[PDB]
Amino acid sequence: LATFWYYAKVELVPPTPAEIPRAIQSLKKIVNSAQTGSFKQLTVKEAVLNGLVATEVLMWFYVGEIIGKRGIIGYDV
Amino acid sequence: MPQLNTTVWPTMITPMLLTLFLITQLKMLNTNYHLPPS
Amino acid sequence: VPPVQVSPLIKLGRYSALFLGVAYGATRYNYLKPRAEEERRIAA
Amino acid sequence: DIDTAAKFIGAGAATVGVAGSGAGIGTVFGSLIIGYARNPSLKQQLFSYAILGFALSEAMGLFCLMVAFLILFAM
Amino acid sequence: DIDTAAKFIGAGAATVGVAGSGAGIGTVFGSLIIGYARNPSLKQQLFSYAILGFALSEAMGLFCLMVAFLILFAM
Amino acid sequence: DIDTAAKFIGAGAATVGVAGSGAGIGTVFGSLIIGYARNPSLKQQLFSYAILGFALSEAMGLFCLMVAFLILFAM
Amino acid sequence: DIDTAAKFIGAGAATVGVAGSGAGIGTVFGSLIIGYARNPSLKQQLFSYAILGFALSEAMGLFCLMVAFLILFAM
Amino acid sequence: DIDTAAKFIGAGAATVGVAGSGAGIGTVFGSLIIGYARNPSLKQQLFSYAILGFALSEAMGLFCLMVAFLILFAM
Amino acid sequence: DIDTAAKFIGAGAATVGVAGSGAGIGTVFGSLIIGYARNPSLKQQLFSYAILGFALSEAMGLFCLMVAFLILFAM
Amino acid sequence: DIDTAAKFIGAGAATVGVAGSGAGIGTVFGSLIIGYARNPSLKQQLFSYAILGFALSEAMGLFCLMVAFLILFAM
Amino acid sequence: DIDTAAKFIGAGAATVGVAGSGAGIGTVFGSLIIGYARNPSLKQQLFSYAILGFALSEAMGLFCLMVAFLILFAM
Amino acid sequence: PPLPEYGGKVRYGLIPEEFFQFLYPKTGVTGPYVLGTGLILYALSKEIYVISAETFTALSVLGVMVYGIKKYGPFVADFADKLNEQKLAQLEEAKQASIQHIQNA
Amino acid sequence: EVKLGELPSWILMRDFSPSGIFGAFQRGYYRYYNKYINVKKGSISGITMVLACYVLFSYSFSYKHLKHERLRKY
Amino acid sequence: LQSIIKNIWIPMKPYYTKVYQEIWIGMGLMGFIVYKIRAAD
Amino acid sequence: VAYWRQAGLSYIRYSQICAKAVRDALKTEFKANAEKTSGSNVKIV
Amino acid sequence: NLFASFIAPTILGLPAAVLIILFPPLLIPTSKYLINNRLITTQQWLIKLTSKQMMTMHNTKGRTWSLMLVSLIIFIATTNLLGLLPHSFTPTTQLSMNLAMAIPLWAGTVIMGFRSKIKNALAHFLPQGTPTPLIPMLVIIETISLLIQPMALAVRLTANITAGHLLMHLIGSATLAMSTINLPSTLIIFTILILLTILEIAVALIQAYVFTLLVSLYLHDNT
Ligand SMILES: COc1nc2ccc(Br)cc2cc1[C@@H](c1ccccc1)[C@@](O)(CCN(C)C)c1cccc2ccccc12
Repeated sequence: LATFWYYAKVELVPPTPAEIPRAIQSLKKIVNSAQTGSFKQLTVKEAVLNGLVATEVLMWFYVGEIIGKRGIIGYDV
Repeated sequence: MPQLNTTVWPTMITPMLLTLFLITQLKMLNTNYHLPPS
Repeated sequence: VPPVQVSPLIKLGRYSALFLGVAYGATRYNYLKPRAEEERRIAA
Repeated sequence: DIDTAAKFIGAGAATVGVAGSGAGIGTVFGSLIIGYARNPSLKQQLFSYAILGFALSEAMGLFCLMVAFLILFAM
Repeated sequence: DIDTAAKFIGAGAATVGVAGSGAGIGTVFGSLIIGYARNPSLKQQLFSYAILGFALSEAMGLFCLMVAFLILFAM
Repeated sequence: DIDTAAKFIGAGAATVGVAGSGAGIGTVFGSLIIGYARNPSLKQQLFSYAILGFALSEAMGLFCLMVAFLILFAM
Repeated sequence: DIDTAAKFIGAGAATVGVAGSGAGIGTVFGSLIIGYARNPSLKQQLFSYAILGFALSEAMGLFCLMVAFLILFAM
Repeated sequence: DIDTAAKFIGAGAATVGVAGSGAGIGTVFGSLIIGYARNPSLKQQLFSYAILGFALSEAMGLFCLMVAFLILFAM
Repeated sequence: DIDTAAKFIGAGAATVGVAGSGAGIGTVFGSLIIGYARNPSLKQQLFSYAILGFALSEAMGLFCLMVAFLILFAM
Repeated sequence: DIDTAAKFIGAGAATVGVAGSGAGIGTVFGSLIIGYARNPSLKQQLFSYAILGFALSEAMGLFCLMVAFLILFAM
Repeated sequence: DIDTAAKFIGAGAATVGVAGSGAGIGTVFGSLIIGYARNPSLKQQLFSYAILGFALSEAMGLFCLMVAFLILFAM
Repeated sequence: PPLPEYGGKVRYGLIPEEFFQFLYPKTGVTGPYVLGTGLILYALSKEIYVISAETFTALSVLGVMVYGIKKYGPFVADFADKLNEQKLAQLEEAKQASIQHIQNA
Repeated sequence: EVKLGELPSWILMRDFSPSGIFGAFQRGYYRYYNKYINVKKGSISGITMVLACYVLFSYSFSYKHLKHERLRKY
Repeated sequence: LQSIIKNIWIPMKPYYTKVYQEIWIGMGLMGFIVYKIRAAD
Repeated sequence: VAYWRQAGLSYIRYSQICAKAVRDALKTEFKANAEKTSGSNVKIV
Repeated sequence: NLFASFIAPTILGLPAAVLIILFPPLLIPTSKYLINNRLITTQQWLIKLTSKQMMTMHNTKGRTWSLMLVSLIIFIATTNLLGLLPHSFTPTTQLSMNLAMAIPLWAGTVIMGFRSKIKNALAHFLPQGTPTPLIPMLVIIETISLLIQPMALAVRLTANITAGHLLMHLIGSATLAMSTINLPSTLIIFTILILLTILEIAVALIQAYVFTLLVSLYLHDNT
C-alpha cells in the first residue's frame, strides 16, 4: 500500500552524485584493509553483517538479470 | 516401490526402537499427575 | 520508525550491479537464444 | 510386451475393491446422522465411533491399492 | 500397440471404484432424510454431517481415478 | 487393430460404475418413503433432500457414463 | 476379426450395471414395506413414491443395457 | 476363433448382474420380516408388496441373463 | 486351446454371481435378528419368512453356479 | 501354454464371490448389535441366530473358494 | 511368457473380493453407532460385538488377499 | 525460579526480531525485507528451489497451518492459561482451608 | 563466545570431543528452549520456527531428486 | 558413563525387565523375519 | 431427546403449552367453557 | 521419479533417516515444575485425555502397558504430522518401520495370552453360544486371522500414509499443469488440494489412534 511506498521514497531511489566521492572513500577504506590486513580487525558480529549486505546488493544484479530477459524461471529459450 | 529395497531396513528399525522404547517413554515418565489435595 | 540513510556505496551499488545485471541479462539471453534452437532442431 | 501389458489390467482390476470401502463410509457417516438425531447428547461418543468405523473400513480399500501398486510398479 | 491398448482395459476397469462412492453418497443423503424426519430441529447440525460424509466419499473415489490416471498417462 | 478393440472393453467396463448410482438412488428414495411415513408433516422438506441426494448420487453415475463416452469416442 | 470379439466383452460387461438397479429396487420396494407397515394410512402416497423411486432406479439401470445394445450393434 | 472364445467371456460376465437381484431380494424379504414383526395384522398387503418387489428386482436379474443368452447362442 | 482356456475365464466370472447370494442371506438373517428381538412373540412366523428369503436369494445364486457349470462342462 | 494361463484368471476371478460373504457377515453381526441394543434379555437366542447367519452366508463364500480350488488343482 | 502375464490378471481379480469387507466393516460400525445411541448403557457389550463382527468380516476379505498372493507368488 | 512472561517477538512466525534489529542500522527499515525477495527470486530463477508438485502441496499445508493458527490460536492460547489459573486456584484454595483445619484445631 | 570474537584460533580453541560438541547442542537447545518455549504466555512461534528449520533440512537432502525435474536447462 | 544407569536405565528398570519381557520375545521374532526377508533378496 | 428436554423443560411443561395452544385456537362458543373446565387454582406454600 | 519421497534420505553420504526418526521426541519437552508454560500445559493435558481413553477399558494387568500404548500414540501421531510438511520424509510410509512397531507389540500380546491365561485365550477362538457341528471350519478363521493381524496393522498404516502422500502429490502436480492453462480451473483444483490437506491432517491422527487402539484391543483380549 502506501506504507511500503512511504519508506521506498528515501532508500529505494537513485543515488545523488554527491555521495559518489564518499562512496569511493569507503571503497579506499576496505582496500587499505586488503593492503596491510585491517580485515583482521573485524569481529564476527559485523563481519557477517557486511557479508549479508554484500549478498543483499548482489541479488540486485540477479533481479536485474531477470528483467534483462523478461523471464522469471531461468532463460525462456 | 522403494519400500521393498531391503538394504536400508536396519537403518529404519534401530533408530525407531531407540525412540519408541527409550526416548519417547523416558519423556513420558517425566509427565506426572499429582493427586489433588484436600 | 523513521527510515535510515543507507551507506552511499551500497546505495548506488544496487543500481551499479542492477545495470550490470540487465546487461548480463541481455547478453546471455541473446547468446543462448541462437545456440538453443539448433539443439531443438537437431533433436528431431 | 504381454507381461508389461497384463500389469495394467490387474492394477486396474485390483483397484475396484475401493468400491467396497467407498460404500462403507457412507454407512458409517450415514449411521452417525441417524444415531445423532436420536441422542444428540452423545455427539462426542458417537463421533468417536464414526472415526473407528471410518478408518477400519477405509483400510480395506487401501489393501486393494496395495496390490494396485505392488503389481503396477514392484512386479 | 498392445501396451497402449491394455491401458483402456485397465483405465476403464479402474474408474469402476467410484461406483462405491455412488452408493456411499446415497446412504449418506438417505440417512439425512431419516435423521431429519426424526429431529427436525437439528436440520443444520445434520446437514453438516452429510456434507462431511459426502466429502469423504469423493476421497475414496479419487484413490481410483489416481490409479486410473497412472495406468493411462504415467504408466 | 488391437487399438480400437481395447477401446470397447474400456467403455464396456467403465460403465459398470453406474451400478453404484443405481443402488444409491434406491437408498435415497427408499429412505424417503421411510422417513416420510414417520413425519408426514415434512413432506416438502424431505423431498427437497431427496432431489439433493438423488442428484449427488446420480452425478457420480454420469461421471462413469462420461468416462465411458471418452474411451469410446474421444480417445 | 477382433473388434467383433471385443464388442462381445464390451457388452457382456456393460450389463453388469444392471446389478445396481436390482439392489436399488429391492431397497425401494423394501422400504415401502417398512414404511407402510408403520403408517398404513398413507398407502396411496407412499406408493406414489415407490414408483418415482423405482423409475429413477431402473433408469440408471437401463442405461447400461442401452450402452450394451449400443456397443453390440450400433457402433 | 477369437470371437467364439470371446462369447464365453461376455456371456460369463453378463451373468454377474444377477448378483444384483439376489441382493435386492434379500432386502425385500428382510423388510417383510421387519415390517411384519411390527404390524402383523397387515400380513396380506405386505406380502403383496414383497411380491411386487420380488418380481421387479428379479426382472432386472433376468435382463442380465437375457443378454448372457443373447451373446452365448444368438450370435 | 483358445476355447478350453476361455471356458475357465467364463466359468470363473460367472460364479461371482454368488456374491449377491451372500449379501442377501446376510440381510435376511440380519432382519430375523432385528425383527425377532422386536416382537419375540412371532418367532415361528418370522422364521418362516427367513427361510423363504434364504431360499429365494439363494435361488439367484444357483442360477449363476449353474451357468458356470454350463460353460465349464456342457459347452 | 494357454490352459495354465487362463486357469489363473478363472480361479482368480471365481474368488470374487467371497465379496458376498464379506458383507453378509457384516450385516448379520451388524444387526445383532441392533437386535441386542433393543432386547438384551435374549442374548442367548440372538447370538444363536447370528452364528446361523454367519455360517450360512460364509458357506456361500466357501462355495466360491471351492470352485477356485477346483479349476486350479482338481481339473 | 503368458503364464506369468496371467498371474497379474488372476491376482488383480482375486483382490477385488476385499470390497465385500469394506462394506461389511461399515455395516458393523454403522450399527454400533445406531445401536449405541438407543441403549448407551451397553457400550461395553456392543463394542464386544462390533469387534467380533469386524474380525469376521475382515477375515473373509483377507482370504481374497491371500489367494491374491498365493497365485502371484506360490503358484 | 519464575519463568519470564514473553518469548522472542518473532515476526511471521519464521524470522525472529533479533534479525531485523541486527540489520536495521546499516540498511534501514526495508533492509531485511528486500533481502527476502532478493533471495526468493534468485532461488527460483537459478532453479535452486525448483517448482514441482510439492510447491502446491507446500502452499496448501502452509495455508491450512496459517489459517488454523489464526482461527484456533486464541482459543488454545487462553485454554492453556485457564488450565493453570484453575490448578493454581485449586491449590491456593485448599491451602487456606488446610489452615482452618489447623486453626480450629 | 562468538558474536564478539574475531580470531580463526577460536575454531580450534573449542572442545571437539564426543562429549564436547554434545554440550554445544545441549547448551544450544536450552538457549532456544528458554527463549521461545519456556515462558508463560509463549506463542506458537516457538514451534513454527523449528518446523521451518525442519523443512529446509527435509528439502536439503531432497534436492538430489528435484533437480531431475527442472523445467529449464540454460 | 554414569547417569546412563541413573537417567537412562533406572527409570526403565521396572519395564524393561518385567512388563516388556514378552515384548522382547516378540522382538526376536521380528528380527528373525527381517533377516529372513533380507536373506531372500 | 428433543430440544426442550435439552433446554431443561419436562413433558408436563411441554403438555401445558400444547394444550394451552389448542384452547387458544378454540372458537369463542367453546373457548370460555373449555378454559374454566381446565383452569388451575392450586397454589404452592 | 514418482515414489521419490519414499526412498531413504541421504545427505552427503550420511543416512539422514536417523535424525528424522529421533526428532519427534524433541517436540515434547518436560519439566518438574508445578505451573509451567503453555506448551507443556497443553501437552500434559493431551496425554491426560489420551491415556484416560485407551487405558480406562483395561484391567490392572492391562494398565501396566499404560506407558507403552500412550508413548506409541504419541510417536505415531507425531511422525505422521511431521510428514505433512513439504518435502518431508515420513518414516511411517516404510513397511520396515511399521513392521517393527507391529510385530513386537502383537507377538508380545499373544505370548502373554499363550504363556499365561492360555486356557482362557483358547476360548476366544470358539465364541460363547456356538453350536458344534461346524466348528472344524471356524478354527481356520480365528487362527489365520490371528496370524495376519500383525500384518494388518503395519499395512493399514503404510498404505494409508503412502496413498495419502501420493494423492496430495499428484493433485499437486495437476494444479501445476493447469497453471499455464485456464486459471479459474487451477483455483478449483487447488481448493480440492486444500480439502485434501485437511483430510490428510485428520487421517494423520486417526491412523495413529487406530493403530494404538487395535494394539490395545489385542491386549485387552489377552489380559
Ligand atoms: C467437484 O467434484 C469433486 N468433489 C470433491 C469433494 C471433496 C473432495 Br476431498 C474431493 C472432490 C473432488 C471432486 C472432483 C475434482 C475436481 C477437480 C479436481 C480434482 C477433483 C472429482 O474428483 C470428482 C470425484 N468423483 C467423481 C470421483 C473429479 C476428478 C477428476 C475429474 C473430474 C472431472 C469432472 C468433475 C469432477 C472430477
